[PDB]
Amino acid sequence: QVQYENTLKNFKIREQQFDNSWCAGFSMAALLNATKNTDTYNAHDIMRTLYPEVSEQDLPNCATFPNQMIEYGKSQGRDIHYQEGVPSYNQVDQLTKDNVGIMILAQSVSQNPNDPHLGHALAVVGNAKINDQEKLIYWNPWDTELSIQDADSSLLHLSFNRDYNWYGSMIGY
Amino acid sequence: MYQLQFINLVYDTTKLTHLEQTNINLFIGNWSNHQLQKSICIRHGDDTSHNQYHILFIDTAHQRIKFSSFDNEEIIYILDYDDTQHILMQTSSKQGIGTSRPIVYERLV
Ligand SMILES: [Cl-]
Ligand SMILES: [Cl-]
Ligand SMILES: [Cl-]
Repeated sequence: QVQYENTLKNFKIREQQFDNSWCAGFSMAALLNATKNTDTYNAHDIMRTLYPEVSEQDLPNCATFPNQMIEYGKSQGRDIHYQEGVPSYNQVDQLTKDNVGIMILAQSVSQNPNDPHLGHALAVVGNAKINDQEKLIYWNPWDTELSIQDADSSLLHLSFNRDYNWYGSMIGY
Repeated sequence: MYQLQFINLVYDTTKLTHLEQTNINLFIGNWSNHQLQKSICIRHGDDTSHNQYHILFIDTAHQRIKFSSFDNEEIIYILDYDDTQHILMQTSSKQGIGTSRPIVYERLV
């Protein structure tokens, strides 16, 4: 049972990530649609904006770099900054009440040095107290629903039984 | 009509443990996804095959293999075993942050 829930005002899941590497476009689009109170951002268009030269055929395989996350943000009137680690429960609480969007940067949990890391971006939605414990609420673009994270943990248990480490965030959307 | 992707995995069984070979073999066969209208044909090819992919990692603990094609070394394919009639295929960009949803493929016959 939920004792307290604090989410971004106008956040709504509107599209879902399938066979492309556009998780940062999905996350930025959802955060910007939330803070700007619109439905006019979408993953495809953002990735197209980031990769003007790339053929339609090859666009699905384009991924996103940190500098693009910050510069795209700037073009939309947002001052984005990187923060290492997981944000605290109180920091998320303030940012969410202040209508400021947080993008999660996550990396797959690697078995040994030869096992390549996979990168994935997600959107923070807010925070909650559930059964007396502090939680962060997040949206994985692979999914059509929200997820719950122990605020004291950087280990994300994503759908399809995939674990990722939340290593840092881009704050300011 | 569906789109068909051939995946000719090139590797030398003499160099793999029995468990590594068992894991790769989980994925060999023909598989389909109705939503994408796309099918994949996974075989153990050889050095004169077309559509060659090489193995990057075999994860016996999680029943998962990662591999990539010489045609585009910037995309990593990740296959995960789901059950007897299904596998999951995911792609991830080698540079930058971006990894697809695992896509479910069901065994063709
Ligand atoms: Cl790596
Ligand atoms: Cl052995
Ligand atoms: Cl051939």
